[PDB]
Amino acid sequence: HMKTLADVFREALKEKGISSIGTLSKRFRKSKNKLQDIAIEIVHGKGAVFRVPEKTAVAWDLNGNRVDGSYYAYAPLAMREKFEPVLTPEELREKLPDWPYFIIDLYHWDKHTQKEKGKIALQVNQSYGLLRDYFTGSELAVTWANEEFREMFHGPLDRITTYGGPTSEFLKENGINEVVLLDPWAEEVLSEKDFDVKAFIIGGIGEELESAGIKVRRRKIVDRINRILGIILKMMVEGKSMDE
Repeated sequence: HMKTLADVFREALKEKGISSIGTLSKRFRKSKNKLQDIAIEIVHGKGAVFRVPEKTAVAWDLNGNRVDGSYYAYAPLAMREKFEPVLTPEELREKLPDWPYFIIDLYHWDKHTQKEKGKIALQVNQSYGLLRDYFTGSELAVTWANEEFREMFHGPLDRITTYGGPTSEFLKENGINEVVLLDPWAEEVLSEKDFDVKAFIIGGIGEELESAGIKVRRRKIVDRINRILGIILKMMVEGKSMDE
């Protein structure tokens, strides 16, 4: 039921009458979802879709299938002054739906060993990788972000949401008064009825939030932060039951 970035990008292209798109930067070789990867570059301001004077050597239709070349192609903004812009970073941003935040809370960080800190940092990087395959990647939010985590984290800090303060203040800054807290000892299993909530806390407390005025839905999954997230995204986006 929930749209992906590629769905939003496809519908934006279809709305403008564009049936296939090529690329001028060779940075998309070995790509599972071409439209998702193109949309990611655009939504982060790296380039746009342009009309080009000559047909590309190859293109992909709106289903991602390789077709003959197109008169429309992605290019970086470093090649902007030449061609007609057709789908800009600004146009695509305005069509994004209000996707939920996925929060990794880093209070308790200084309580882990150095090996466990490394495992956490890797899992947060893998969680960003998942979210940039479905949404923009900016839905990943790390609260209580410290410099040690930033040194250990090897992903793009400019694309994930990082917050120096507590989870409750991050939520209040963003007008979120109700969250799902992934808890393995919760009595209620996560279900489709929980997918209207605007934030999911997937890593890292519940009492802390509730004393701060946040409604907390304790929900369990039937482990690694990125595994948890991947299960949630398959439920929300692909409509799959938890058995997947």
